[PDB]
Amino acid sequence: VTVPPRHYCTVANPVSRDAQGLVLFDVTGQVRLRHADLEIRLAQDPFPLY
Amino acid sequence: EFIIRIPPYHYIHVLDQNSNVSRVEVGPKTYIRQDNERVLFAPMRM
Repeated sequence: VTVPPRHYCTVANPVSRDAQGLVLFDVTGQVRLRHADLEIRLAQDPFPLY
Repeated sequence: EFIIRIPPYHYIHVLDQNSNVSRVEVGPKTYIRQDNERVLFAPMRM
């Protein structure tokens, strides 16, 4: 999914990222999430849904 | 029945029948029970 300019979208359990925005991965190979949180995403490239 | 891999962010309880002791196991890991040990119910989200 991509969001166009002047638009936004909310995805529950946002991606936990490092200081450079690189997705942090768990020891067992899982993706580091932020449980029970919502994030606002503005116009950018078509990110994937983890 | 013997093989029980719980999904990520879940747990199960397996009873040690040789000690009457119950325990919980967490983490996205595959779990195999013993003959004496018996799981009580299927995984539900933690």
